[PDB]
Amino acid sequence: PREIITLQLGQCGNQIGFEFWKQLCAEHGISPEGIVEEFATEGTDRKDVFFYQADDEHYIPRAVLLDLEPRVIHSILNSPYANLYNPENIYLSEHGGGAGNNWASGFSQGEKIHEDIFDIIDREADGSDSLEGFVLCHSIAGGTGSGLGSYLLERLNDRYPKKLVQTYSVFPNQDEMSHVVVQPYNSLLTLKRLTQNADCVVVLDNTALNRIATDRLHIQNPSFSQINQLVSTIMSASTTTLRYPGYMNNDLIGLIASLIPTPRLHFLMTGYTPLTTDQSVASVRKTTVLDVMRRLLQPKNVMVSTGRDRQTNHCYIAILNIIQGEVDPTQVHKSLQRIRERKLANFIPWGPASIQVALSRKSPYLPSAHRVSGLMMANHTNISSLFERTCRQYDKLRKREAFLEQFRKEDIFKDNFDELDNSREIVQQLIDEYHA
Amino acid sequence: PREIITLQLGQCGNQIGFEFWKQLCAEHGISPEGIVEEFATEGTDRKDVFFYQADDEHYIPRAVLLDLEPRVIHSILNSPYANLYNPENIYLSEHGGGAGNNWASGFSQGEKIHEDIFDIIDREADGSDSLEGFVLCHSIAGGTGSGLGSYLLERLNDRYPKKLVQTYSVFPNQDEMSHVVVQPYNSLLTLKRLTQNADCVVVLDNTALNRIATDRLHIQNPSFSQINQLVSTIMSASTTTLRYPGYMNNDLIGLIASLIPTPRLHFLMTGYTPLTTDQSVASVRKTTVLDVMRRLLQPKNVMVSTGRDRQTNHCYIAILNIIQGEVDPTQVHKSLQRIRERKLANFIPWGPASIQVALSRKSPYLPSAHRVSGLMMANHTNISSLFERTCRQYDKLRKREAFLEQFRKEDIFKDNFDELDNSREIVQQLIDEYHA
Amino acid sequence: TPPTAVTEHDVNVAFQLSAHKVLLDDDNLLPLLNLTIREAPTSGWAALGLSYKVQWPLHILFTPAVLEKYNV
Amino acid sequence: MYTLKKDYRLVEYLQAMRNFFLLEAGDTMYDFYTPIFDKIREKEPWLNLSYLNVQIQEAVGQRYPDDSTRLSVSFESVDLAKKKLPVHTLDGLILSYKVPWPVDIVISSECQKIYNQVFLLLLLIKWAKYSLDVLQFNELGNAKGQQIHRMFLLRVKLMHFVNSLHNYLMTRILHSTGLEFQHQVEEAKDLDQLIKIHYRYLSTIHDRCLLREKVSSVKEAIMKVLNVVLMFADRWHAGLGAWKKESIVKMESDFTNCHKFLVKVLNKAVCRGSFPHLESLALSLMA
Repeated sequence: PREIITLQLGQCGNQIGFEFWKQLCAEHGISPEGIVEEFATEGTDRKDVFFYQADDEHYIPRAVLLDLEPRVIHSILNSPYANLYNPENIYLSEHGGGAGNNWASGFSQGEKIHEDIFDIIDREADGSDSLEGFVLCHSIAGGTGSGLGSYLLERLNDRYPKKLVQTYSVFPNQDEMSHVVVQPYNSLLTLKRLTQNADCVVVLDNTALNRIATDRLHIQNPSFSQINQLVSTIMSASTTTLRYPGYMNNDLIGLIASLIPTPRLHFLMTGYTPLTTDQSVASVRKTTVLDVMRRLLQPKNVMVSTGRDRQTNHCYIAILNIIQGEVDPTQVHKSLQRIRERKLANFIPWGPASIQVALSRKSPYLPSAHRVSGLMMANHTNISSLFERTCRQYDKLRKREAFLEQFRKEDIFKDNFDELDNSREIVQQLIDEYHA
Repeated sequence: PREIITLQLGQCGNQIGFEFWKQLCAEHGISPEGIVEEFATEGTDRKDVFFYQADDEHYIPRAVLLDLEPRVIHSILNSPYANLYNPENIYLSEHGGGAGNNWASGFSQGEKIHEDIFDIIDREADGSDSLEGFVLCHSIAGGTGSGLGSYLLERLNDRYPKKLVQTYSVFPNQDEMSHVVVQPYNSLLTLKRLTQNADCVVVLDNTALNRIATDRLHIQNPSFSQINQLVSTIMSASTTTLRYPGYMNNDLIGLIASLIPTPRLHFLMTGYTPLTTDQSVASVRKTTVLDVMRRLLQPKNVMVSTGRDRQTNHCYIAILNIIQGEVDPTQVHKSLQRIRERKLANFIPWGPASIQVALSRKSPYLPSAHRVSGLMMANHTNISSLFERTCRQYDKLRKREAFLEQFRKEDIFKDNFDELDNSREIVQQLIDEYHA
Repeated sequence: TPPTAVTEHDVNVAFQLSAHKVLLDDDNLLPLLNLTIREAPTSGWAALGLSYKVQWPLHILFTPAVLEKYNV
Repeated sequence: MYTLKKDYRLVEYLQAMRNFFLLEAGDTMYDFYTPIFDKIREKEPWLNLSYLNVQIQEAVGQRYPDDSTRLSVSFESVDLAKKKLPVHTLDGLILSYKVPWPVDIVISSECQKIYNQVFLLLLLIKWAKYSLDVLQFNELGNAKGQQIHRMFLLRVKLMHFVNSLHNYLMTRILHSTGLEFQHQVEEAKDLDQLIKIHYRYLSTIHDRCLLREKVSSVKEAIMKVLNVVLMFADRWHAGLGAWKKESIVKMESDFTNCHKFLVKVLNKAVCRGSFPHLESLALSLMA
């Protein structure tokens, strides 16, 4: 019916998808090894849209996880949520990889394991006779998720041409350049494949993570154990129309169709306010829906590093405001009434704009059926500031003679560096041209 | 009427048939030395189909047990189930055999005890004037069950030509080759007799036993005391239409006739899910028949070592799905409704396929009249992978000069090794040719 | 096609198998209705309907007039 | 019903005659049939009233279920009436179950006369399915050639149709009636209502088995398949020669041509309502 195959790949893409499947059992009322609660069918009306359909009421995840590093998968099998995963769909015990840290490693390893990489991931494709598409849950940081992920964006474009492609990709961190220095090279090589060899992306910045991780979360030493908490909730938040029973844009080709203006303009800004557990003691007094979307357009919950004074000459075109759970829908048109009076979104002068609001009932659970949740999927034309940030860090590195002799020994014979530079400037010029 | 004589033979064939008769008394409500329960006639409507018919309400087993090793029979008489066996039908006290470990030992011992081996086993033949047939409950492992069992497949083919032959033969283990090394020789010599001198077999792999013996059974040191538990239940499961009162395919020539496509293609895949005792506490809530056959075609309960990626070019032709006991037959056509939608069985493109389901009431017993049981008798054309495994281990051993001088001193004067090789490849070529 | 009288039964058993592969949470909620469709105007769409008949005394809340008002 | 349960054995008389000639029992009616069918295979007369009346004596005493063996000694269903015709058109065997008083007020002679004719067709695909069973065990009756595998291409097209026409069709008409007859036994209170639920029971047994005391297309689809089985078994009681295997694939191409011809007739008989022929078409599409 609407079966999606997630493509978890890389050192960071496997960990953000590990707790994504772990989030799904707590809201479906199911255990990874059994069914102890009856809340799975009376409370939740649809479960076989991301999981594989049941053979013994055991909803297998439709997931594949490949990585060169064996460290990310050795921290999985000792956890009690790995018995839900199957040891025959992806790998058996003692799976390995390369050495290995290179973008050209996984780019060259795709055609030497070409027979095996297109054998076991295609067995899940013909399980349903109407496949939705493929989401590449991969990474941009490092050479593991960026090297091999650029290969599958090409060969799955023609072997599966009538399928939706759209990824939840995480952006790397640009604070210092000591541990990694190959960051401007492997990022722009995948970013070219994300626009012409891929339809849509969902950007997730790393410098904007610790802006939120010290905002309300109150940590002193930033660890990697907090990167899975902001990411796994908004992943399950994006499929609330798709997993839980909704009516309009209840498919993944429903939501993405109403937000993309044009190809190579698909970078969607994400926002999510409620992350604090001591808000729970004051939501008993009928906290309404009239105050939760006034702060979405206000740049506080954003996960995109952008300029603060560059929003006057940029214009919103498509903005999504997803409320979940208890909505009190007699005032949801009242919340959309107050949008035109502030004009917090700059509107495009050539065409109409749209503020789309939708709702779906959440899990039968006490932290879910009590507190209001707001998921934002914006589309603003100030996203070229990240593309100006990455390009200015790209041409400055090529004048310092950095990784021009250390990178072209394997499988690179011609200069494909300006092939990425002009196509990035094509994106940056057509964005500002789009508001005439 | 429908009397079958079981031919228990060999070191492993005698132990798997010892608890097969021990399983039958617990379900007939009878004791091996007396009749203490009245549940034998009101609950069970037919008992004289594997047992000999009664003279004092003592249902004698129609069994013969010959082996060269006296160790398997000395662990029988101290058990309290041996008084049901007779000390005049097969042997009296202190029966012996050879030394002895050779395929040529029992092959040469068949014509020196030719007068006695065709004297006392024929006394049970004329007890009923309409004999069903002969099942050779023998072994392939070792030289004891494989050496003498190949002789009776020839001389009973013409002396009893109008009788059904079909065996529940166990396959040997191919993990290491240190204790036994004669395993590729004695197996292929009997496997030729199982196709042209025998109509049907029921394969039982040894490397697939410990796949199940550590799956749900949770053992650390694999012993031989677990090999009789998976085998004795599916033996009595295969005769539930024959022992208990059924209507269609209630004979052994009923079941085998509806599954064999052609001679030399008779290797049937077996499956049996319920083997766990803590499932009993949750079968009180009307566990249905709609979920028990979704996992039979799913390769989890199989007892055949086969390839996982070789099922796309292979096609099922005949599949049997036997439910037992409480069936709730108002939804058994509902279970067969869901078969065509998944197409978990690949169908032959030249002719029709068949998913046959049947039911029979189980024993009047509390672990039997409460928990659903599913017996599978499949027939899939991926069974040549075992024949490719045995043949590749056969021609590799003949190039190492192994057992060519140590095997042809007794009763072997010509090279009959390629007589087994071409006939095995005839089976492997006609299987792939069978789907045009 | 232009509609014919056998297309009523064919679209019916198609809605059967469609709601059945979905795995509704109630198997008997599925055959509680059938579907009905005009004679042959131009096309089958915008000429089809639904019959969900109703049991004991709930039918006094649902007269056979107003199920056409829901079906239209 | 207090007196019709403890004084008399009214429903036990009913379930015994359902075991007699609706074949809910075990191998009682099987072990009747295969001596008769082995007698057919050697061209010896099974009509022969007298020895046929004793092969059905040995049937009703088989399996010892204590609802029919005591009816074999007294109030026997053994008495069989035969009609012999030199024209050999509408030949008919008529078996009758002896039914006692006051059960005979419920069970009329015309009641068992139509429970007779459903056995005439139930034994007949029991004659047709088990012909394809033992002949498969007979295993290539000869034991340019090489036409045996192309013979096997269209043999199991018809071997499997007859095996599934008596497996899945029967197990849906035996369970659905046996579960709805047990409903009417759970209600059962008085004599005038027990007669009506038994008369509506046979008319269900009618509509279950095929339908139509008059002419329809489903009997023609039955009797065509019957001539396929008759030409099948007559072919295999001989050796296979050089051109004899060419006549098998010539007949079997025609036999699947009329089998597919009568499938496309069966779709029209299914979209004209809701029927147990809907289940027979769902069997035949899965075939």
